[PDB]
Amino acid sequence: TMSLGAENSVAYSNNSIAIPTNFTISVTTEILPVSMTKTSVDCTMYICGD
Amino acid sequence: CTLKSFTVEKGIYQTSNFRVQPTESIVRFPNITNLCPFDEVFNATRFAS
Repeated sequence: TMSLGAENSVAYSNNSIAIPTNFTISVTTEILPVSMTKTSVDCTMYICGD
Repeated sequence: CTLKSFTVEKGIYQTSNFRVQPTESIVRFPNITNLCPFDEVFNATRFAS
């Protein structure tokens, strides 16, 4: 059975905050299609060949 | 004629397709071989009764 991820338990005290002390500059990537290949059929050749 | 309008706008329009029709026609068959013995059958002295 697949696991949905790790089981982390963040504290929820009445007066407690997590302030980061370091920075990490990450560079991700995303692939997005722009267009397809333009096609055009021959309605007189595909239907009737010679 | 491909568009029902005598005032064609500015642009490129796809008209009917063209097809180059052939001119000559060749019919090539395998080489002639394996002749029949009819040449020897119709040439003899005593054929049959």
